Amino acid sequence: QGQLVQSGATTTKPGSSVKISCKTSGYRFNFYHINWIRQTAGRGPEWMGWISPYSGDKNLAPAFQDRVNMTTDTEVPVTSFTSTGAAYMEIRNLTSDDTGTYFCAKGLLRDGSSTWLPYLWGQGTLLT
Amino acid sequence: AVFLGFLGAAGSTMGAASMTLTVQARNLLSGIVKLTVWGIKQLQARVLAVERYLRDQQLLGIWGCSGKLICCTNVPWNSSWSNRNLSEIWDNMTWLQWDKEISNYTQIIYGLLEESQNQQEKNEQDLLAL
Amino acid sequence: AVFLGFLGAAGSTMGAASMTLTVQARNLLSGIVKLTVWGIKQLQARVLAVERYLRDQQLLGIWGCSGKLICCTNVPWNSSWSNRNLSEIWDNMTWLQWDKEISNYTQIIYGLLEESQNQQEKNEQDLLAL
Amino acid sequence: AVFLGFLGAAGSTMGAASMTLTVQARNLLSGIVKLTVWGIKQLQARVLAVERYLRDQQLLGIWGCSGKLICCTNVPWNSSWSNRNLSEIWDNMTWLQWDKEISNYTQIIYGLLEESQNQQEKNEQDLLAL
Amino acid sequence: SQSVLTQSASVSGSLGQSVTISCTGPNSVCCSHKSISWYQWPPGRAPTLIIYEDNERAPGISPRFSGYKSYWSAYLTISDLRPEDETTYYCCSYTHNSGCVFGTGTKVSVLG
Ligand SMILES: *[C@@H]1O[C@H](CO)[C@@H](O[C@@H]2O[C@H](CO)[C@@H](O[C@@H]3O[C@H](CO[C@H]4O[C@H](CO)[C@@H](O)[C@H](O[C@H]5O[C@H](CO)[C@@H](O)[C@H](O)[C@@H]5O)[C@@H]4O)[C@@H](O)[C@H](O[C@H]4O[C@H](CO)[C@@H](O)[C@H](O)[C@@H]4O)[C@@H]3O)[C@H](O)[C@H]2NC(C)=O)[C@H](O)[C@H]1NC(C)=O
Ligand SMILES: *[C@@H]1O[C@H](CO)[C@@H](O)[C@H](O)[C@H]1NC(C)=O
Ligand SMILES: *[C@@H]1O[C@H](CO)[C@@H](O)[C@H](O)[C@H]1NC(C)=O
Ligand SMILES: *[C@@H]1O[C@H](CO)[C@@H](O)[C@H](O)[C@H]1NC(C)=O
Ligand SMILES: *[C@@H]1O[C@H](CO)[C@@H](O)[C@H](O)[C@H]1NC(C)=O
Ligand SMILES: *[C@@H]1O[C@H](CO)[C@@H](O)[C@H](O)[C@H]1NC(C)=O
Ligand SMILES: *[C@@H]1O[C@H](CO)[C@@H](O)[C@H](O)[C@H]1NC(C)=O
Repeated sequence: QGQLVQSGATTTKPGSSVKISCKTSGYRFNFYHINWIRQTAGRGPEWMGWISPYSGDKNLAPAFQDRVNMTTDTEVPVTSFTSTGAAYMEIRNLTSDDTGTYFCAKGLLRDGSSTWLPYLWGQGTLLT
Repeated sequence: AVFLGFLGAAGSTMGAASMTLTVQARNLLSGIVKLTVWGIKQLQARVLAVERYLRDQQLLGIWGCSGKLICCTNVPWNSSWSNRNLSEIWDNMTWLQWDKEISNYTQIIYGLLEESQNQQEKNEQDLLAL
Repeated sequence: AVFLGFLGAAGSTMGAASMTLTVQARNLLSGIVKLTVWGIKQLQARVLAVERYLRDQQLLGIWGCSGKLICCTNVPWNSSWSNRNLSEIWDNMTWLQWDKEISNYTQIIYGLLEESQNQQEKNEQDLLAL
Repeated sequence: AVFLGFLGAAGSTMGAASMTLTVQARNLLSGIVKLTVWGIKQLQARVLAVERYLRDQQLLGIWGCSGKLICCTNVPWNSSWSNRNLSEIWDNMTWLQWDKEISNYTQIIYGLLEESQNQQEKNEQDLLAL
Repeated sequence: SQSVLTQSASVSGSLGQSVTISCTGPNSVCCSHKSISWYQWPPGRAPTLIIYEDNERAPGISPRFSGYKSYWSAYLTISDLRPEDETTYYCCSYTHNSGCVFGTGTKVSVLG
């Protein structure tokens, strides 16, 4: 029930790396995973990987394990059930094939068989 | 299981905190161990302890839940109280978040549970009248 | 139904007053809301409230009626207690008129209910010994 | 039967003393009948009476034994607690002799009875989820 | 593209009618041993969780959208077509400790 604003649409050239942010609000940042999804011009959508703001644990697709740099800060608690966190995103070997819109995504539940499912999405960040 | 302790799951899901009820059921009354400052003030606190406890046992008794830690009843869940799904409750928000959303309707529910019990032992009263 | 209130059916029939028990079951313990006159006298009254209440719960517990508002037992109705018909009681005299006629035999009945419960869990003790 | 009285079978067998439980179940709370010596000291004793009593009712409630004088459970008898035969206990040693031999393991048993009840209403919670 | 989980290519519909989108793959990503989630996805913008765990809808999801999962393929039905339904729908197979295996996509037209 909160927003997940990201960075702007920074366009670079292949070989370099791009930093993408994801500032949360309106929900406990440490209670839900942060997924990262992109939709490039050449494929459809592809699941990159999520990370736990509580356990600090990572799990990402083998197609992005040796490229993605994925970190999170620590939430600045506003109330008992509200906080403000941040999720970061970086790639390694960049090409024009990775040109697409990128967004972060808050996990679905806190327990069960769909704990990390991307429920609350960001806004989108246009890459190269 | 993990012995989280007293109120250990206050920030955990309602499905995880519901499986550790006898932990907070013990320390709600603690126990046993004459005119001064703390002396009169201790006895005033010892009386208040059993009063708030007997109110929760009296309320549980008139609902047919006397002796239950998890108690199922007849009153159906009104959508006006909380039109939320079953999965977005027991595997999401905590018992602290739940009490704030139900703080309004919590008095209406307490009356629905009372007559739902009186119109159950009265039905069973006729069920054993033959 | 008509919410007559606390003791609303004190002058009504025993059949009508028996269907509104959870009304006087709540206000028997009321609730929650340091050295002066009323201060010591209030704490003396708060203790007496829970003592008379626990006596009625202790008596209900040793009868197998713990948690019941209407409780059926095994002790048969002795005609010496009240040789009145069932229709001339529940649709006639009130609970106040009833207590005066049973004031004598009310102590014998309280003992018959106790051993009728001990010779029931003892029978069930053998019933589950196999 | 013979009305031996309060604690009449304190030196008798555990099988004979187990059939007269409602005798010591009454006088554990006695009953009903302002600033002096005994006045403050009487109120201090009246509060302690209901506290020790509610602890034994709270412990009985979280075991599923709320309302029972003899209560059967699920926890199996560990031979490390007392590797004695059933006939050399109920028709031999008294309840006073029994408490000394079990004084050690009596705290472990009290925890086994609590989770044996929570993992019973939780199982029944799923048993009525359909 | 290299999506092992195929869908329904494309489909068409009309106002007041119901649609159906398929989603199946090999035994390595489908189906009885994996949950299926459906996502409404406008072109390169903010997506939306429609259904999670085969047939369970997300909070606030209209009662029009339904789900079904046989041993071979999972179906997403769109009962009572409303004009604001033209978008692209994707499915995803997953477990409790895995990741989303998205589908090929199905463009749905409501022109009527
Ligand atoms: C405080 O609040 C936080 C945030 O809500 C709670 O953290 C969340 O807890 C829930 C339930 O405990 C988690 O959901 C589960 O997720 C696991 C996925 O973990 C598996 O995969 C991980 C990545 O591959 C891996 O790290 C795990 O391996 C162990 O090692 C890590 C090392 O960091 C260790 O920290 C882990 O704890 C693991 O032990 C693991 O292999 C998923 O498997 C679960 O599904 C199972 O359980 C559910 C029932 O819970 C069942 O229905 C399924 O069928 C399946 O059997 C489950 O979905 C969630 O991921 C946590 N993180 C979030 C939400 O961000 C924390 O528990 C709270 N603590 C307290 C004390 O309140
Ligand atoms: C829900 O509660 C309202 C009062 O808040 C009542 O009028 C209505 O009949 C209830 N509906 C159900 C289905 O319980
Ligand atoms: C409870 O009532 C108050 C009245 O001021 C209202 O503001 C609040 O929204 C109500 N609670 C819910 C959950 O609607
Ligand atoms: C009725 O009570 C008397 C004692 O008052 C007793 O002697 C008699 O056996 C009882 N009869 C019945 C039928 O209960
Ligand atoms: C109860 O005992 C008294 C003894 O004086 C007697 O007068 C009275 O009639 C008895 N009650 C009934 C209902 O007989
Ligand atoms: C008996 O108790 C001991 C601990 O004192 C425990 O290790 C053992 O598993 C128990 N055995 C049985 C059969 O209960
Ligand atoms: C209980 O523990 C004490 C520890 O000093 C020990 O001496 C005693 O033998 C134990 N009780 C039994 C029955 O073994």
